Amino acid sequence: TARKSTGGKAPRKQLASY
Amino acid sequence: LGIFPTVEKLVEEMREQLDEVDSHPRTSIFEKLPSKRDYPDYFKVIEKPMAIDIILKNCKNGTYKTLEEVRQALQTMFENARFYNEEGSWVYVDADKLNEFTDEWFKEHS
Repeated sequence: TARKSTGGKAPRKQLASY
Repeated sequence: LGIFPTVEKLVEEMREQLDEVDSHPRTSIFEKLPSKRDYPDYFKVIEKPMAIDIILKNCKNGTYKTLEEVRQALQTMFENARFYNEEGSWVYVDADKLNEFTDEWFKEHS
């Protein structure tokens, strides 16, 4: 899959409560 | 130099695995750990951080002396990517594609 334009990661939403 | 020459060649082969659309090396995101500034929770969420630069350094400094250690470090690195990132995201896909490549590499070298 093409790299995200910023080069940034894709952190899962559920980790906000980890 | 221990296993460092063998690992340097493996990493070069990994870096030659490019995305079919934009040609980015699938190793790109794995070369170094995320910045704590950009991802403040990364080091809270990921218990055993790992990246390619760390793997190479550990083969140079004698921390990893066996391919088994390198295989476990790569497995952890890819598991960290799959745990942290959304399924189907570019990082997740690169982790899966590279992990399939390294699985075959280890088979051929075992």
